[PDB]
Amino acid sequence: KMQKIVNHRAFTFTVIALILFNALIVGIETYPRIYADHKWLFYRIDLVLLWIFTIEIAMRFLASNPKSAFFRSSWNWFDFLIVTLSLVELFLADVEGLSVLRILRVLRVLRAISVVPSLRRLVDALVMTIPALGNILILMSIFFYIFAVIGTMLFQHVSPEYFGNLQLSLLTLFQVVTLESWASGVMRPIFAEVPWSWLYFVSFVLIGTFIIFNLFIGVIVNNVEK
Amino acid sequence: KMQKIVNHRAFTFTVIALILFNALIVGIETYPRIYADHKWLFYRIDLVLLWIFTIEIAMRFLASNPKSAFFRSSWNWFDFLIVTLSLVELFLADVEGLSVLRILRVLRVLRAISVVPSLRRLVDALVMTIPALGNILILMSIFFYIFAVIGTMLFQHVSPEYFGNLQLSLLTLFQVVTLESWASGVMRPIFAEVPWSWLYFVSFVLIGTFIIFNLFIGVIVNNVEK
Amino acid sequence: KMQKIVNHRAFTFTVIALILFNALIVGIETYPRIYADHKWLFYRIDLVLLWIFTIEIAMRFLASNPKSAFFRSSWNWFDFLIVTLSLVELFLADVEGLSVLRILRVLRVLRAISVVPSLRRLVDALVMTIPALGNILILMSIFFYIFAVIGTMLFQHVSPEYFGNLQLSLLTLFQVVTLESWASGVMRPIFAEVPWSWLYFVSFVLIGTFIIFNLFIGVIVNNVEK
Amino acid sequence: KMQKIVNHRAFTFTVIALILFNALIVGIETYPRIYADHKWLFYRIDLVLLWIFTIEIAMRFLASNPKSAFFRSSWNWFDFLIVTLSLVELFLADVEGLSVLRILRVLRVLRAISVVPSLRRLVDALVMTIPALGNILILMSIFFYIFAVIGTMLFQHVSPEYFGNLQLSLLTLFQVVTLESWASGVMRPIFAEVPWSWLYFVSFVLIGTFIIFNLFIGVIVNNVEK
Amino acid sequence: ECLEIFKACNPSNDQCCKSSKLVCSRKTRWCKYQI
Amino acid sequence: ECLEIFKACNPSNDQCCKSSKLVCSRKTRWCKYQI
Amino acid sequence: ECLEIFKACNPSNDQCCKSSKLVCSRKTRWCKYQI
Amino acid sequence: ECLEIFKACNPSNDQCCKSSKLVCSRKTRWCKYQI
Ligand SMILES: CCCCCCCC/C=C/CCCCCCCC(=O)O[C@@H](COC(=O)CCCCCCCCCCCCCCC)COP(=O)([O-])OCC[N+](C)(C)C
Ligand SMILES: CCCCCCCC/C=C/CCCCCCCC(=O)O[C@@H](COC(=O)CCCCCCCCCCCCCCC)COP(=O)([O-])OCC[N+](C)(C)C
Ligand SMILES: CCCCCCCC/C=C/CCCCCCCC(=O)O[C@@H](COC(=O)CCCCCCCCCCCCCCC)COP(=O)([O-])OCC[N+](C)(C)C
Ligand SMILES: CCCCCCCC/C=C/CCCCCCCC(=O)O[C@@H](COC(=O)CCCCCCCCCCCCCCC)COP(=O)([O-])OCC[N+](C)(C)C
Ligand SMILES: CCCCCCCC/C=C/CCCCCCCC(=O)O[C@@H](COC(=O)CCCCCCCCCCCCCCC)COP(=O)([O-])OCC[N+](C)(C)C
Ligand SMILES: CCCCCCCC/C=C/CCCCCCCC(=O)O[C@@H](COC(=O)CCCCCCCCCCCCCCC)COP(=O)([O-])OCC[N+](C)(C)C
Ligand SMILES: CCCCCCCC/C=C/CCCCCCCC(=O)O[C@@H](COC(=O)CCCCCCCCCCCCCCC)COP(=O)([O-])OCC[N+](C)(C)C
Ligand SMILES: CCCCCCCC/C=C/CCCCCCCC(=O)O[C@@H](COC(=O)CCCCCCCCCCCCCCC)COP(=O)([O-])OCC[N+](C)(C)C
Ligand SMILES: CCCCCCCC/C=C\CCCCCCCC(=O)O[C@@H](COC(=O)CCCCCCCCCCCCCCC)COP(=O)([O-])OCC[N+](C)(C)C
Ligand SMILES: CCCCCCCC/C=C\CCCCCCCC(=O)O[C@@H](COC(=O)CCCCCCCCCCCCCCC)COP(=O)([O-])OCC[N+](C)(C)C
Ligand SMILES: CCCCCCCC/C=C\CCCCCCCC(=O)O[C@@H](COC(=O)CCCCCCCCCCCCCCC)COP(=O)([O-])OCC[N+](C)(C)C
Ligand SMILES: CCCCCCCC/C=C\CCCCCCCC(=O)O[C@@H](COC(=O)CCCCCCCCCCCCCCC)COP(=O)([O-])OCC[N+](C)(C)C
Repeated sequence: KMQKIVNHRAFTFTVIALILFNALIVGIETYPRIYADHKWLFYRIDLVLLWIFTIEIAMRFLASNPKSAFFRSSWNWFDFLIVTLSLVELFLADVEGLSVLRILRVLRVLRAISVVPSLRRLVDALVMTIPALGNILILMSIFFYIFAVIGTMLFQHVSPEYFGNLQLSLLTLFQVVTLESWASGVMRPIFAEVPWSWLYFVSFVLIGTFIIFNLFIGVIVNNVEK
Repeated sequence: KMQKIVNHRAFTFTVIALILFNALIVGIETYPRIYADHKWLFYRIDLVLLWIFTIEIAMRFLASNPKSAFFRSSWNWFDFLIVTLSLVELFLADVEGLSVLRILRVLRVLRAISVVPSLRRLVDALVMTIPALGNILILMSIFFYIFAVIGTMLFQHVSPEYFGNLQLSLLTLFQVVTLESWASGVMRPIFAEVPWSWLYFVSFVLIGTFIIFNLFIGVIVNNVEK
Repeated sequence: KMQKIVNHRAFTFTVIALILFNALIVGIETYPRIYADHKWLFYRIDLVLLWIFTIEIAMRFLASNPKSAFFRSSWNWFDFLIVTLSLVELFLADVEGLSVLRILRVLRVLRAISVVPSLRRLVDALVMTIPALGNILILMSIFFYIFAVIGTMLFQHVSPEYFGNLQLSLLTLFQVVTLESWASGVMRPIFAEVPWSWLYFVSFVLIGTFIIFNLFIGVIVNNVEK
Repeated sequence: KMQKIVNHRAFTFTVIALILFNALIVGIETYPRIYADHKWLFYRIDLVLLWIFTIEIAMRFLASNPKSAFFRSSWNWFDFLIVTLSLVELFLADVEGLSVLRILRVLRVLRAISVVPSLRRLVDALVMTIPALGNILILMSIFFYIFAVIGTMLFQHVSPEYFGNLQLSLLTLFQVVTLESWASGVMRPIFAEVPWSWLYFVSFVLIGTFIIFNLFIGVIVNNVEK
Repeated sequence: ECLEIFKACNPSNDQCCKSSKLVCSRKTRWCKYQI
Repeated sequence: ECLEIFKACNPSNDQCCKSSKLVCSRKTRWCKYQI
Repeated sequence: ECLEIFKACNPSNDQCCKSSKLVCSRKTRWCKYQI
Repeated sequence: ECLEIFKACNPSNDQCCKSSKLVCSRKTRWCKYQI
C-alpha cells in the first residue's frame, strides 16, 4: 500500500530537472539542421520523457487518497489533460502534428509553474483577480461591439482591409486601442476620403483610453488597499 | 389603474433578451450577402422591435407615478430620446438613412447598460468622476490651443498636411500626445527644413506628457484614498 | 491716492473677457484669407489690446503697495515681462516679427492661468512638485549622456542620420524612450549591419523604462500619501 | 601613518570636478574634426586623468583601514575594476580599442553616482527593489520562451526575418510587448498568409500586457505602502 | 379621395394628398410627410 | 494472423488487421487506429 | 526740423532725424530707433 | 641591450626584447607585452 512519504525535496527536484530538460530539448528541436540529423534520437528522447511524465502523474494520483477526489486542484487537472492528449498520439487515430500537436509538447513547459511553490502562489492571485474586473470587461466589450458595427457600416467601402467585416474591423479596433499608427495607417488614409471621420477615431481613442485607464485605477484600489 | 407590480425579474429578462436580439440583428445586417436576400424580413423584424420597445417605454412611463416627474433619471431620458428619434422616421419628413439614422439603431444597444444593475452602477461613478478632473482638462485645452496656434503660424508652409489650419493641426497635436510616429512621420520630415523645430515637438512631448501623467496621479488620490 | 477697492469681480471678468478676446483674435489672424483683407483692422485691434493691457498692469502696480515690493508674485513678473517685450516693438530697434515676436502675442494667452483662481492654484503645485523629482532627472540625464556618447562613437558611421553627432543622437535616444518605431526605424536597419547592436537598444529600452517607471511610482508616494 | 582626516568637502569636490572634466573631454573627443587636430593633447590629457584617478583610488584604499576589508562597498569594487581594466591597456597585451575599450572610458562617468550622496542613496533602493520583483521576471521569462518557441515553429517559413530562429524571434516578441507596429509591421503581413495567426499576436499582446501591468501594480503596493 | 398620414400608399400611383405636402414612399409602404 | 494495437508493424508490409480499421505507420514504428 | 521718437513719419519722405540714428517705418506709421 | 616593459621604444627601430615576447608600439610611445 503506497502510504509511505514518497514525495520530498529530492523527488520534486527530479521532476523540475525533467521539466527543464524537456524545455531545452523542445527548444533545440526548432533548428532544422540540428533536427534532420538526430531525428531518431530526438524522437526516442521524447518517447522516454512522455512515459516518465505519465508514470509521474500516475504516482501522483495513486500515492495520494485515490478514492478521494484528487481532482479539486485545477493544476492536477492541467497535468492530467496534457498527458492524456499527448498519449492519445499513440493510441488514437491520425494526430501526427499538423501544426497543433507540437504546441502541446511546448505547452508542457507550463508545469514549471505547477512545481515551483512561489510561481503557483503568484499565478493563483494573478488569476483570482480577474473576476474582480468583471464589469469593466463587459463595458469594453459593448464599446468594442458598438464601434465595430458603426465602423463597418460606415467605412466598409472606403477601407476594405481594416473595416471589411464585423470581425476584420474588430481587429482594427484592437490595434487602435494599443495606439499603433492608428493615426498614420488606419485613420490618416481614411480621413482623406470621408472628411468627418476624424470623429470616429478621436472619439474612440478618447473613450477607449478613458475606460482602460479607469480599469487600471480600479485594480489598484482593489489591491494597494489590501 | 396600473398600480400592480408589473415589473419583476421575468419582465426585466424579457427586456434584456429583446435588447440582445436587436444587437444580434443589427450586427448581422452589416453583411451585404445576408442582407440583399432577406431584406424584407430584416425590415419587418426592425419594425416589430421598434414597436415592442416603444410600448416598453410607454409602460415604463405610465405604470410609474405618471403625474410625477419620472424624468429625473437621465437614463429614462436616454431611452425616451432614442425611441423618439427612431419613430420620427415614420411620422416625419425625409430621414431614411443617409449614414446617420442607422447609427441610431446601433446606439440602441447601450440600453444594455441601463438594464444590468451593475453596469449602471459602474457607469454612474465612471461619469461622476469627470468633474473631478475639471481644471486639468482646461489646462490641456489651453496648452493644445497655444501649441496649435504656434505650430500653425510656424510650419503652415513647410508641412501643409499636418499644420495647414488651426484645426488640421489641432489633429496633429492630438496624434502627437499619443506618441504615434511623432518623431518619424510628423517631426523627422519637418526637422529637415526648419532645423530649430526640434524644440517645438520636444517641448510639447514633455509638457503634454508631464500634464497627462499628473492628471493620472490626480484621479488616483481622488479614488484610491476613498 | 489710489486706496479705494478698485479690483473686484466685475473688473476681473473684464480682464478675463479681454484675454479671451485676444486669444480669439490671435487664432483668427492665422488664416491668410481672413488676414490679407482686414490687415489694418487686425493691427489696430492689436494696438488697442496692447495699450489696454499695459494700463491694466500699471493699475495693478500702482493701486497695490507701490513702495512695497509687489514683485514677490512670480505671476506679476510674468505679466510684466510679457507687456515689456511686447511694447519694445514700439520704442526699440528692429523687432517686427521674424518668427519670434508673434510667439509672444500668442504666449500672452497664458495669463488666463493667472486670472482664474483654480488654475493658478493648480499650476502652483504642478510646478512645486518638480524639485521633488530632482535626483531622478539627474539620473536620466546621466544615462542619456552615457548612451548618447556610446551610440555616437559606435554607430556614427553606420547611421549618420540618427547617431551622427553628440546631439543628433541625443534626439534619437529621446525618440527611443517614447518607443516610436525604435525597433522598426532606428534599430532594425542598424541591427542589419552591426549584428551585436541588439544589446545597445534592448539595454537602453530596459533601463530607460525601468528608470522612468520608478520616477512615476515615486511621485505617487509623494502625493497619494499626502 | 595615514591616519589624518584627508577626505573632506574640498577633496570630494576636487574628485567631482575631475569626473565632470573627464566626462566633458570624452564627449568632445567624439567629434572627428576636433579629434584629428589635437590628438596628442587629448591622449596626454587622458593619461594624466588615468593616473590622477588611480592615485585617487589608491589613497581611498590606504587611508581607510587597509588591513580591513574595504571591499564590502560594491562601489569601491566598481571604481577598482574600472581603474584596473583601464590601466591594463598599459601593462598587458593588445587592448588598443577595437570598439570595446572606449566604452570603458565612457562608463568611467558613472562614478558621478558614487560621489554624490543623494545619487548613491537613490540607486541603492532602485536596485534593492529588483529582488522584490523576482517571480514576475521568471513568469515573463517563461511566457517569452513559450511564445518564442511556438512562433518559431509556426512562422519560421512565412516570416524568416522576425521568426527565423529561437532568438531572432525572441527579439520580435520583445518589440511586440512594447507595441511597436506589432500590428502593421509584424502581424499584418503575416496574418495575410496564415489567417489564423491573429490568435498568436492578440493572445500575446493581452497576456503580456496583463502580466506587465500587474508587475507595475505590484511594485506599488511594495512601495506606496511603506 | 386623398388619404392622410400612415396610409398604405402605392409605389406607382401616388395617392398622397398634395394639400398637406405629402409624398408617398415604398420604404415603409405608406404615406408620410415631406419637407 | 493480424496483430492488434501497439504492435511493431512494417513500413512495407502492412500487417495491421483491417477488421478493426487499422493502418500501420512508421512514425511510431507500430500499428495504431484509423479514422 | 527732424522729429524724434513716436512721430507720424511718412513712407516716402523720411523725416526721421539721422542724428539719433533713426529710421522711419510704415508698420507702425511712425518713427522708431535703429540698430 | 633590450629594455623590458615601460620603456620608451622607437616606432622605426624596435628594441623590445623578443625573449619576453614583447612588441614595441607607438600608441603609448613605449614597449608593452604581446599575446
Ligand atoms: C451583456 C451583453 C453583452 C453585450 C455584448 C454585445 C455582443 C452581441 C453579439 C453579437 C453577435 C454578432 C453576430 C455576428 C453574425 C455572424 C454571422 C455571419 O454572417 O457570419 C458570416 C461569416 O463570418 C463568420 O465567420 C462569423 C464570425 C463570428 C463573428 C464574430 C463577431 C463576434 C461579435 C462579438 C464582439 C465581442 C467584443 C469584441 C472584443 C472581444 C456568414 O455570412 P456570409 O459571410 O455572408 O456567408 C454565408 C453564411 N454562411 C457562412 C453561414 C454560409
Ligand atoms: C451613457 C453611456 C456612454 C456612451 C459611450 C458609448 C459610445 C458613445 C458614442 C459612440 C458612437 C460614436 C459615433 C462616432 C460618430 C462617427 C461619425 C462619422 O464619422 O461618420 C460620418 C459622420 O457623418 C456626419 O455627417 C457627421 C455627423 C456626426 C455623427 C454623430 C453621430 C451621433 C453621435 C451621438 C452618440 C450619442 C452618445 C450617447 C452615449 C452616452 C462620416 O462619414 P459620412 O457621414 O459618410 O461623410 C460623408 C462621406 N462621403 C464623402 C462619402 C459623403
Ligand atoms: C478658460 C479659457 C479657456 C481657454 C481655451 C482657449 C480657446 C480660445 C478659443 C478660440 C477660438 C478659435 C477661433 C477660430 C476661428 C475660426 C473662424 C474661421 O475663420 O473659420 C474658417 C473656416 O474654418 C472653420 O470651419 C472653423 C472651424 C472652427 C475652429 C475650431 C478650432 C477651435 C479652437 C478651440 C481649441 C480647443 C482645445 C483643442 C482640444 C479640444 C473661416 O475662414 P475661411 O476658411 O478663410 O473662409 C471664409 C470664412 N467663411 C468660411 C466663414 C466663409
Ligand atoms: C507658467 C505656465 C507654464 C507654461 C507652459 C505652457 C507652454 C510653455 C511654452 C510654450 C511655447 C513653446 C514654444 C516652442 C518654441 C518653438 C520654436 C521653433 O521651433 O520655431 C522657430 C524657432 O526659432 C528660433 O530661431 C529659435 C528660438 C527659440 C524660440 C523660443 C520661443 C520662446 C519660448 C519662451 C516661452 C516662455 C515659457 C513660459 C511658460 C511658463 C523655428 O523655425 P524658424 O525660427 O523659422 O527657423 C528658421 C526657419 N527657416 C529655415 C525657414 C529660416
Ligand atoms: C551631476 C553631473 C551631471 C552629469 C551630466 C553629464 C553632462 C556632462 C556634459 C558634457 C558636455 C558635452 C560637451 C559637448 C562638446 C560640444 C563642443 C563642440 O564641439 O560643438 C561642435 C558644434 O556642435 C555644437 O553646436 C555643440 C552643441 C552643444 C552640445 C549639446 C550636448 C549637451 C550634452 C548634455 C546632455 C544632457 C542630457 C541629455 C538630455 C537632456 C563644435 O565642433 P565642430 O562641429 O567640429 O566645429 C568646429 C568648432 N566650432 C563650431 C566651435 C567652430
Ligand atoms: C550601477 C549603476 C547602474 C549602471 C546603469 C547605467 C548603464 C549601464 C551600462 C550602460 C552601457 C551599455 C553598453 C551597451 C553595449 C553596446 C555594445 C554594442 O552593441 O557595440 C558593439 C558591441 O561589441 C561586441 O563585440 C559585443 C560586446 C558587448 C559590449 C558590452 C559593453 C560592456 C558592458 C558593461 C557595462 C557595465 C555595467 C555597469 C553599470 C552598473 C557592437 O558593434 P561592434 O562591436 O562594432 O560589432 C562589429 C561591427 N562590425 C560589423 C563593423 C565589425
Ligand atoms: C524556472 C525555469 C525557468 C524557465 C525558463 C525557460 C528557459 C529554458 C531554456 C532553454 C534553452 C534554449 C536552448 C537553445 C539551444 C541553442 C543551441 C543551438 O542550436 O544554437 C545554434 C546557434 O545559435 C546560437 O548561437 C544559440 C544562441 C543561444 C540561444 C538563446 C536563447 C535562450 C532562451 C532563453 C529565453 C529566456 C527568456 C527570453 C527573454 C529573456 C547552434 O545550432 P546551429 O545554428 O544549427 O549550428 C550548428 C551548431 N553549432 C553552432 C554549435 C556549430
Ligand atoms: C495557467 C497558466 C497560464 C497560461 C498562460 C501562458 C500562455 C497561454 C497559452 C499560450 C499559447 C497560445 C498559443 C497561440 C495559438 C496560436 C495558433 C496559431 O495561430 O497557429 C496556427 C493555428 O492553427 C489553427 O488551425 C487554429 C487552432 C488554434 C490553436 C490553439 C492552440 C491551443 C491553445 C491552448 C493553450 C492552453 C492554455 C493554457 C494556459 C493556462 C495558425 O497557423 P496554421 O495552423 O498553420 O494555419 C494554416 C496555415 N496554412 C495556411 C499554411 C495552412
Ligand atoms: C470628440 C471631442 C472633439 C473635441 C473638439 C475640440 C474642438 C473641435 C475642433 C474642430 C471641430 C470641427 C472642425 C471643423 C471642421 C469639421 C469638418 C471638417 O472639414 O474637418 C476638417 C478639419 O477637422 C479636423 O481636423 C478635426 C479637428 C480634430 C480636433 C481634435 C482635438 C482633440 C482634443 C484633445 C482632447 C484632450 C483634451 C480633453 C478635451 C476633450 C477636415 O476636413 P477639411 O478641412 O474640409 O479637408 C478637406 C477634405 N480632406 C481632408 C480630404 C482634404
Ligand atoms: C526643452 C529641453 C531641451 C533639453 C536640452 C538638453 C541638451 C540640449 C542639446 C542641444 C541644445 C542645442 C543643440 C545644438 C544645435 C541647436 C541648433 C541645431 O542645429 O540643432 C541641431 C541638433 O540639435 C538637436 O538635435 C537637438 C537635440 C535634442 C535634445 C533632446 C534631449 C531630450 C532631453 C531628455 C528629457 C528627459 C530627461 C529630463 C531632462 C529635461 C540640428 O541642426 P543641424 O545639426 O545644424 O542639421 C542641419 C540641418 N538639417 C537637420 C536639416 C540637416
Ligand atoms: C540585456 C538583457 C538580455 C537578455 C538576454 C536573454 C537571452 C539572450 C538571448 C540571446 C543571447 C545571445 C544571442 C545569440 C546571438 C548573439 C550574436 C548574434 O548574432 O545575434 C543574433 C541574434 O541575437 C538576437 O537576436 C538577440 C536576442 C534578443 C533577446 C532580447 C530578449 C529580451 C528579454 C525580455 C526582457 C523582459 C523580461 C525581463 C528579462 C530581462 C543576430 O545576429 P545573426 O543571427 O548572426 O544575423 C546575422 C547578421 N544579420 C542580422 C545582419 C543577418
Ligand atoms: C483571445 C481572445 C479572442 C477574443 C475573441 C472575441 C470575438 C472573436 C471574434 C472572432 C472569432 C473568430 C473570427 C472568425 C474568423 C476566424 C478565422 C478567420 O478567417 O479569421 C478572419 C477574421 O478573424 C479575425 O479577424 C479575428 C478578429 C480579432 C478579434 C480581436 C478582438 C480583441 C478583443 C478585445 C480585448 C479587450 C477587451 C477584453 C476582452 C478579452 C480572417 O481570415 P479571413 O476573413 O478568412 O481572410 C482571408 C485570408 N486573408 C486574411 C489573408 C485574406
